[PDB]
Amino acid sequence: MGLFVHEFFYSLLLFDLVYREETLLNVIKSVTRNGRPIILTAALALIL
Amino acid sequence: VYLFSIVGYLFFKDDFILE
Repeated sequence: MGLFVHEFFYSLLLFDLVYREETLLNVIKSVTRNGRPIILTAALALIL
Repeated sequence: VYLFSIVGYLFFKDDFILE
């Protein structure tokens, strides 16, 4: 998506390079592991 | 946040005149 392909994206590559950073990955984790059925605890309020 | 600027901005130009 910049070979000859349109604008943007470049942004996407930046996002994943920073993801490849771990420590931020550790803090990122501070939101998925006990989160995989806790996206379901969102709809609690969305129903409440 | 920085991407979802664009994700809006592509399908929706800001369409802003006054606050």
